[PDB]
Amino acid sequence: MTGAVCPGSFDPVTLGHLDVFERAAAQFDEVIVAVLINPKAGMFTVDERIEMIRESTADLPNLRVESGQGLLVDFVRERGLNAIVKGLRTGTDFEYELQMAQMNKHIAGVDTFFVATAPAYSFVSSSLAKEVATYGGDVSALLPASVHQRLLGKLRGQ
Amino acid sequence: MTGAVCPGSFDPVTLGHLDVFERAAAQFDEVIVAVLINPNKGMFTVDERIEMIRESTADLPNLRVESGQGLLVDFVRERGLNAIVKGLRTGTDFEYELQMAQMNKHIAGVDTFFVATAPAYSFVSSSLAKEVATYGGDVSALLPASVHQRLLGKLR
Amino acid sequence: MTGAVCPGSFDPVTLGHLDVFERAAAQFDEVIVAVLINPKAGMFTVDERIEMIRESTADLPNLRVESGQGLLVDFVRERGLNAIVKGLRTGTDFEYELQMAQMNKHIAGVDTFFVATAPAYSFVSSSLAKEVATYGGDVSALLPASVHQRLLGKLRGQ
Amino acid sequence: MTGAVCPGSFDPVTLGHLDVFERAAAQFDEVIVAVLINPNKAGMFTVDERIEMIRESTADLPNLRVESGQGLLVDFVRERGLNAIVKGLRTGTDFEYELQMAQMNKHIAGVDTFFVATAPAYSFVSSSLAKEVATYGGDVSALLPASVHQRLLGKLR
Amino acid sequence: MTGAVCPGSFDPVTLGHLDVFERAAAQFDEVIVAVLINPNKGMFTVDERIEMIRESTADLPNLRVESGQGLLVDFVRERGLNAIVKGLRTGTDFEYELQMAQMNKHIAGVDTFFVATAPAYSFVSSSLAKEVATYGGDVSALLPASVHQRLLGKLR
Amino acid sequence: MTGAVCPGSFDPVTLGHLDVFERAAAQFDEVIVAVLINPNKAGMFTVDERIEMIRESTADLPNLRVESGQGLLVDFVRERGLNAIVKGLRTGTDFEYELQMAQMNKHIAGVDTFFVATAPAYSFVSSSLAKEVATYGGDVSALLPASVHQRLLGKLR
Ligand SMILES: Cc1ccc2oc(=O)cc(O)c2c1
Ligand SMILES: Cc1ccc2oc(=O)cc(O)c2c1
Ligand SMILES: Cc1ccc2oc(=O)cc(O)c2c1
Ligand SMILES: Cc1ccc2oc(=O)cc(O)c2c1
Repeated sequence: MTGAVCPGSFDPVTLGHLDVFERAAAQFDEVIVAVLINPKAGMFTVDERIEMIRESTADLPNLRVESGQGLLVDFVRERGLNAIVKGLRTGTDFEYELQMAQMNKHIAGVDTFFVATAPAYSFVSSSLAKEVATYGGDVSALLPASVHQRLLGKLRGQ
Repeated sequence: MTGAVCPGSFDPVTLGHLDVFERAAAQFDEVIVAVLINPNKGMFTVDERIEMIRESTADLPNLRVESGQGLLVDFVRERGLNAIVKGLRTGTDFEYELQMAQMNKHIAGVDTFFVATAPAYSFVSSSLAKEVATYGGDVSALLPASVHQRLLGKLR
Repeated sequence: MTGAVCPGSFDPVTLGHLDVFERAAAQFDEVIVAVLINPKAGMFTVDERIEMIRESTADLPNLRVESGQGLLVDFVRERGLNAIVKGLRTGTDFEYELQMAQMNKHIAGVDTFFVATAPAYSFVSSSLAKEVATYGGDVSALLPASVHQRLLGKLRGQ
Repeated sequence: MTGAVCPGSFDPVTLGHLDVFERAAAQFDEVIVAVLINPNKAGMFTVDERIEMIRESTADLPNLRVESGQGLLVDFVRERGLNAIVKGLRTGTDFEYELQMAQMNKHIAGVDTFFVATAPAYSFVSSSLAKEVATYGGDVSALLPASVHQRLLGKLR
Repeated sequence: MTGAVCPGSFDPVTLGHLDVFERAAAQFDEVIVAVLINPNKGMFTVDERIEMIRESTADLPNLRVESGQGLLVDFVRERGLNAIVKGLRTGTDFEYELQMAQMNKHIAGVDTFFVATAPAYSFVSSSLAKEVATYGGDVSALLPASVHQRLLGKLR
Repeated sequence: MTGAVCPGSFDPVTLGHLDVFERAAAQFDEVIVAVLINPNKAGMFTVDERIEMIRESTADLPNLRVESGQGLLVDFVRERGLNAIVKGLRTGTDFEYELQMAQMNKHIAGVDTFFVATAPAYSFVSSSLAKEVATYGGDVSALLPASVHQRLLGKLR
């Protein structure tokens, strides 16, 4: 009965995120992707972000996607789990991630496992992908095909 | 007669800060905790922050608490000192602290000494403590008792 | 059927290592502690290192201890697994750990999950503990009680 | 026909930036300083002021020119027939963010990024920290070119 | 006429090194790869290392390969240049590279430009490649073809 | 009666070390430079040579003295009735290892460690890199005190 939670805002989900989802799903019996509700409203609504993740994780039967707000550790514990799996990329503020991990262990006994994303997906972030795409750069190799079309949709209607 | 200034916003003071204050007070004849007034906007007023620090440092007779505005090195030099003691924790932007230390030495001849807080208090920050408490997380092991009491009152 | 391998030389095992073992054992169905055979001979023989780990992990029923040499990924794969759990402490060469993790994923498809050890055990390493103990410093709070007595035994016979 | 672009907001240019400009000009046939403007956020100096301050402090570098732009840096670079960026490193540089941007810029446009550490003397100055210190009266005159220092004090007063 | 030196032991040259050589050769009129002779002890001789690099850089007409001993900045200045191009990868000790760059500028006026290797080649190093291959791991995607062939021969 | 210990192997002392000594002496009533010796590995200079080179370059600091030792630094500190260490930071410092040692030293002996960044001008010198550069003829004379430079060249020849 093992399980982990993969948290983020995923605005939008990238192949970097998907890589981490896949590895978590391969090593734990159950995975929950936790989508942050946090009113800065990004580019996509929470429902849009959930849909894009669900579309991209259809081949992962033991993964589900749910939104949450408030403490991540509450999200995790209320589902009977006590592990978080967090991806590392180029540009990750790792010191802040370590601070949060130690706090989350202290207040709720939740462990955090870090995994580095694949080199190919190591320089994409949701923010940098949006920025580049806004100015006409090609990020199609860095996002799930579906996500990519939706992004083009939000820009070419702004 | 030696001396150092321990600067910060302390909104609120944490056990991480207190550990650093204690070590400064043990190693310098005089310590001044400098509480930043930033009119560009916290949870506690400057007077409340000063009072919380005084409560937590009651056993440190050579330490005093004062508010300050503007350039830290002016605050330091105006009190006849030229040393700053700054704590390090998990999540400290140390490269930025180093930049500021080298700047502060250049513009005023003020030295900065860094000390790592104890491992037990190394992941608390004023910001993260407030964030956790807001959502009902228990940070009472990470703050002085009087601070935790006031924090609950501000949220309730 | 989940599982992970916790690698190291463990010369000797510390409470930092034990903390990581406990977390791995709490989140995976099966854990193997892999003790490196690598002729620099340390302070303890491989058998001594294994014994000290077994003594300290008696309350972890799903953990076992085995020695290995050669590629870690071969050790992992030959046991039907493809995950490593590695602890982080103060003084960990994380950049080198990241390099090895990406190489190990490339050559064998093995994932590496990193977890930070508890703040209390974050400044102990096998090397620093031996060094301090050699010169008469008290490291009793940083090592399993058994390990501590064995260490005193190897120094007070040198 | 070698060449590189040295990008930044230069609000204002510092001696740390000039050090990097000088090194780039010594090592590439032509250097273009790219003054990158966010049309949605004003800084302290206007684009013409920024360019004037850079020109005045680079008059001894005959193979360097200064131009403004916005949008993608790699478009600015490729439109001038170049494909190299030279970026300085200082104390407080977010190097991981720079690396992320360098890898992204290579991926989307094939443009290379070369990093060079600025001289130790100029390694703790940044435009933002210089402005902050000067705002409260601190002496930053040794860290900025003459073309900048009193213009800065003028803005603040 | 611009130019730079790309230094290393290259024991053996990797695709990480080659990526950096290619970028240097694209941006400078002349590039010299400087192969370190260290009489304090590798797997390949200097002649073998030079030959492996030449095979891998056959398409780069403005790049040449030479061995060198002693101070890198002397090697650079003796060839009428004053720039070094050094690659960064995962596991690079960048603080030490920065120290050496500042030293090299101080003692000889030589600039050092750093470039990150491509993500695909970012975790290979000569040392880790040899270590993995010794135990039968497949690093053929990380080395030039001719290099991988020789490596197998040295181990067998 | 404040005081601190400044530890190192000082083989040889550099201007980066002297900068730190000077700052410690300006901020503590007494400073002891601790020349820590490994009885199992000789360096370039003998302990008496190391101490002589430090004394000659610190003659203007009346509240500083120099002593050698071995074993645990915290024992050296506590035997002099002190409980503070002042350690310099430079480019290339393994800061994580220093932090590990500082936390261990607090744990086992209650001794505090204060870190200070050395001046930018002296931030890239280390004893080992100075020796390596000088070995192959590079000019390190601006990075070492006069008490050191020609003694170093003497050892190498
Ligand atoms: C409840 C919840 C869900 C997702 C989250 O994702 C994050 O990246 C950070 C959070 O604090 C978080 C919290
Ligand atoms: C005048 C004053 C007082 C306290 C401070 O505290 C800080 O953390 C940063 C400052 O610049 C500062 C300045
Ligand atoms: C086969 C084996 C076992 C344990 C190990 O432990 C390590 O820390 C590093 C290794 O490469 C390793 C390899
Ligand atoms: C003369 C020479 C040639 C190649 C080198 O390569 C290096 O990686 C470091 C050196 O100091 C060096 C020196």
